Amino acid sequence: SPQPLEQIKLSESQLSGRVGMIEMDLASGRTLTAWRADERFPMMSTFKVVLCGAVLARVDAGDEQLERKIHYRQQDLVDYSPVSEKHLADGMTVGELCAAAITMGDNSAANLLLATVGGPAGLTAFLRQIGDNVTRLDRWETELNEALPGDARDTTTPASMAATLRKLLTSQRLSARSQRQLLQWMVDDRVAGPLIRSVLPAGWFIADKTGAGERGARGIVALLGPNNKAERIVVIYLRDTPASMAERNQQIAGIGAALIEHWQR
Ligand SMILES: OC[C@H]1O[C@H](O[C@H]2[C@H](O)[C@@H](O)[C@H](OCCCCCCC3CCCCC3)O[C@@H]2CO)[C@H](O)[C@@H](O)[C@@H]1O
Ligand SMILES: *C(=O)/C=C\N[C@@H](C(=O)O)[C@](C)(Cn1ccnn1)[SH](=O)=O
Repeated sequence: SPQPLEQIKLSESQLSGRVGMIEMDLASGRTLTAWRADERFPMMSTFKVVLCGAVLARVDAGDEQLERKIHYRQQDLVDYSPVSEKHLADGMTVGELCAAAITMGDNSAANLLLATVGGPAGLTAFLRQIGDNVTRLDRWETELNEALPGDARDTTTPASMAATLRKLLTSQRLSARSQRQLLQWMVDDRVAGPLIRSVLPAGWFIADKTGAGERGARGIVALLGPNNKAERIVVIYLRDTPASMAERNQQIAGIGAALIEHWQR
């Protein structure tokens, strides 16, 4: 494979869409690769990691418990709720909801959690409170995945998202236990995690949260690194491409391949 930046470019050429990407050292925040890092991209499902970071902040403050069981109704369900639809009789704990939202892509679980943090406005306020002055959530699932051209709603920038994820996972804004919990949820992704490992060379660590939207919107926020260590944060977003899901998946994987083949930078 070619150099990371050259592959990113090749991907835009092949997809006819915009690619946004940041490769950052998790421990220090050193930015290695940055492409359209300050441009807006729909967060799609990747917003759920930030969402649960806000939930954990409430837990740390004593205003929430991961054990707290929430009982909801069928009318509360939205499109795609593989886990939540199975618990209309017994409910789900806040912690279970975060696991379902992040590891299983459960949309209703996400909306329930979003309500606990003050909705889209509440999560955005949380982002502002941790120093992210760019990322914004405006809608709920599943409308937040609309990805209309030129629409600033429900967007982030590669640079903002990488910085925010790093803050949540390592800046000690969240308690030690909470940082560990957020990390384990990403490690436990059941949607793309297993597939990625199946194609990663031996020795490479992966933790992630992926997302998809309309007009070819696609994205992934991940932790990657050799020697089984979460060495770097890698954020990749795609938008405005008419390509098949398969090809969009292939292009993102291709960027990953370039990073893997040219890691020491
Ligand atoms: O010399 C480097 C490596 O080259 C290949 O590894 C290939 C692998 O066979 C392929 O499956 C993967 O595609 C990428 C697989 C992962 C896709 C998702 C990666 C994510 C990570 C998080 C951010 C977005 C990308 O590329 C690598 C690098 O060429 C060899 O098979 C392996 O023996 C060797 O160690
Ligand atoms: C967030 O994850 C956005 C989309 N996820 C879908 C996808 O990746 O294509 C899923 C198939 C879940 N979804 C309507 C989302 N109808 N199913 S999954 O792979 O997360």
